[PDB]
Amino acid sequence: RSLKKGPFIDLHLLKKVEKAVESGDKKPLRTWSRRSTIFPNMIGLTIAVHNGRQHVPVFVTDEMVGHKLGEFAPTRTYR
Amino acid sequence: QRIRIRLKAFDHRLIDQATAEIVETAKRTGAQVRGPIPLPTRKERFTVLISPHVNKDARDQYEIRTHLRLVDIVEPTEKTVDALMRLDLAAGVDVQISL
Amino acid sequence: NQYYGTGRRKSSAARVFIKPGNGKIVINQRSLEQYFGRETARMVVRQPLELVDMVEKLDLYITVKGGGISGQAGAIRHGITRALMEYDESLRSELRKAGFVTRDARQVERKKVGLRKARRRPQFSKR
Amino acid sequence: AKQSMKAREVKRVALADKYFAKRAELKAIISDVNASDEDRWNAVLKLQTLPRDSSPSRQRNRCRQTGRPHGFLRKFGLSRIKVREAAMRGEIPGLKKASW
Amino acid sequence: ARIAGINIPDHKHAVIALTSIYGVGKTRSKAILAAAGIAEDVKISELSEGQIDTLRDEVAKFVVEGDLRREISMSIKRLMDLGCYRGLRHRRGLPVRGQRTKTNARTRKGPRKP
Amino acid sequence: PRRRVIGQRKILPDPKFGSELLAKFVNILMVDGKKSTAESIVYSALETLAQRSGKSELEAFEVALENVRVRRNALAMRWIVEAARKRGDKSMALRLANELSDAAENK
RNA sequence: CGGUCCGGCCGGGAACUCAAAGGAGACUGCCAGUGAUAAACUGGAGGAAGGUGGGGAUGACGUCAAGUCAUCAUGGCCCUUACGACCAGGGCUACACACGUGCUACAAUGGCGCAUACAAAGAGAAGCGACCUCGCGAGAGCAAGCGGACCUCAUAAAGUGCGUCGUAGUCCGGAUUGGAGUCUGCAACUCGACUCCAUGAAGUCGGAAUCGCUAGUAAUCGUGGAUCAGAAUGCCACGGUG
Ligand SMILES: [Mg+2]
Ligand SMILES: [Mg+2]
Ligand SMILES: [Mg+2]
Ligand SMILES: [Mg+2]
Ligand SMILES: [Mg+2]
Ligand SMILES: [Mg+2]
Ligand SMILES: [Mg+2]
Repeated sequence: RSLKKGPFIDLHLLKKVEKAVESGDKKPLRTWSRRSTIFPNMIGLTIAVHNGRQHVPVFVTDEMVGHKLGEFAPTRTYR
Repeated sequence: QRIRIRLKAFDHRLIDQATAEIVETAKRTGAQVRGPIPLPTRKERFTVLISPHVNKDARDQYEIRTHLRLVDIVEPTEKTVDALMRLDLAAGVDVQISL
Repeated sequence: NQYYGTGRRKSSAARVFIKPGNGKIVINQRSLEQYFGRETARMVVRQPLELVDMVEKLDLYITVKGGGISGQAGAIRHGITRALMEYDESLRSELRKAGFVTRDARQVERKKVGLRKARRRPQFSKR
Repeated sequence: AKQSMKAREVKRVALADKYFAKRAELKAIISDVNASDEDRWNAVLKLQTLPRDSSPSRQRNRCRQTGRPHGFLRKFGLSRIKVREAAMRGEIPGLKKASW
Repeated sequence: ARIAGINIPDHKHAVIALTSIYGVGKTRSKAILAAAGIAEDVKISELSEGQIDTLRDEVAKFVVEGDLRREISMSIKRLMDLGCYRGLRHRRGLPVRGQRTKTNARTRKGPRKP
Repeated sequence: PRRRVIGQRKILPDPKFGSELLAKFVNILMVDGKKSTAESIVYSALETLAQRSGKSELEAFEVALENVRVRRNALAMRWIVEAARKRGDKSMALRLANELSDAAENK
């Protein structure tokens, strides 16, 4: 979908990656960036992805690299 | 050299009034002009709704006619240039000069 | 001596240049068989030169712009009839009888408001 | 529309010529240059810190007299309703009902 | 004539008969016949066994069999076992890439029943 | 039609044969305004009827026309073309040639 | 007509096509028959056009509690640290169904491949963007011309010529899905367009019912524009065949 010259990631979430790797793993990180591309330096962390009203924690897995964080947060409740 | 005057206006009966005043002045002062040529009129067409609500079928049909006139002057005689450059023309006529 | 006649159609425009003596047809620097892909379009220009006999008797030098297959062919057919009336001036009674000198002025009907086409209305419900 | 909605549109245009007129124009070229900085131009990350409302895609062309966002015309800068009212009273030169 | 693609092609022209293999369309069949040197309008008659096994060598570069069925399937298994949003669309028989689900979703949903 | 009683339009005849009746026959088979492909089928069908199914091409069509009989000629030509499309042969020129062969021998 | 590097391209030519300012021309004007000698109708000539030539604008009094408190007129009161305002994300695009409106189909009047001919009308400066080069391609890079009868979008498509498939769920039809990409834009997960590869649903002409249309119409073929950063099977226009 996106062009190959640079996978997109927000600046506020990229700063949250830097402190989490150095200072060790923490509580699940609340964010709103549903459009960021998962990089390999995030594997192991838990990021709470906002889905419209709440935050769902997503345990990052090795095969999640390349996809979006919005692909792990259902936006509507179905019954 | 050669100077040309591109004339454009919204009215067809008004664009030839300002055109004839230039050509008659040019022939009187001794200039060589190959007449005025009728260029094709670029007419726009506007079709918009008349109602702000339902009954889509009733509409309005507008147009804007922009006629074009070109006068080619062969010789840059100083008597020709000084008269034509500050003529009193109609307000609805836009002039374009190529020196 | 040149003999000229203007014939046109919907969006075509054809000139006709007559010169005395050949069976030559040159359309847009091409031949009659080369330019016309349709066999019907080859024969509709032969229709005005049917009552008046041409075999190898007069040149025709024609060009045409705009239109299509039969739009150009109808433009040539009108242009030849005005050239023969220029050529002889007594042939008119045969040309009025054929019906070829009448300019077909059936232009396209405009696309109307509220309809997808000139007369075709979008589909209608009873109730 | 509402007066608060048109105040948003003036706020977007005032930031558009401010930020994204010349600065984002440079940052788009640096990402586009094939000759130099094929890997580490980093102009995209600097574009992220800029405010969003300078974007030309976010602004909405609306009627200058009423504020209607629907039926805009770039010829007059007005909505389709106000084109009729100026034409019937002779406020727009040359605009009249057509027939063809 | 039996290829590594064990299913037997019909006795017709070459570019049509290679289409019967799962994973070889019309364009890829043009690429095999151009790389081999066989004309596209040649039937299975006079297509000798020295010309069949050189088509086996060209098709050997691509995985086109039930082995291709599992790799399309396990790629979807990567989505469904991960728990992603796109993995949920395949499990419930729903369209994935943005098609509407009000009406006209009859391919994904299956035949209608009130 | 209630008050407006007018005639019917008189189209130009067949350019190849000079036949007024054959010009209305090609317009029935013509779909989407494709005159060039419609007359190509009809000319190819009648040459099958002429060369291998009986000479006098203009008279051979009339014998097939006579058995299935302005409107009487119009309903006759329409029944030939519509029945030719629902056949088992390969092309439209071959199907309409067999229909004129059957209509000449009234079957 | 001279000039050939075969291009109106360059001297030129002002003829013609085209371009648009004005005017002529169709007015039952003329003839014959019918009709109460009337209006009118019928027939014919002339004429490019003949009986309101073709099309548009042009829509009475009234019917629809139709549309506009958002063109305004007549507003009066409520909310007012909120019924207001700012921002992030989501939703307007959901999904067991129903209804109306469209597109592409179910094919040899066709599919595909090669060669190739003919449009009209528009749009273009924070724009249209050629040439050259690269990629199967969507495009990318380089870079003229052009506020435009100059330049660009832009090679119109059906058609034509040959070859092929041979009546079948097919070289029909393209849905859906996977993988790999392009472009727009802070940003294409929810929810963009397009291209490449692969997959090849239903469908073999459609019940009761129901719609459009009396001629350049129907049918069909493509093109352009408005909206628009981008996003048309909708809508507005334009022609081709007929
Ligand atoms: Mg926008
Ligand atoms: Mg295959
Ligand atoms: Mg009511
Ligand atoms: Mg009321
Ligand atoms: Mg207000
Ligand atoms: Mg197909
Ligand atoms: Mg009627």
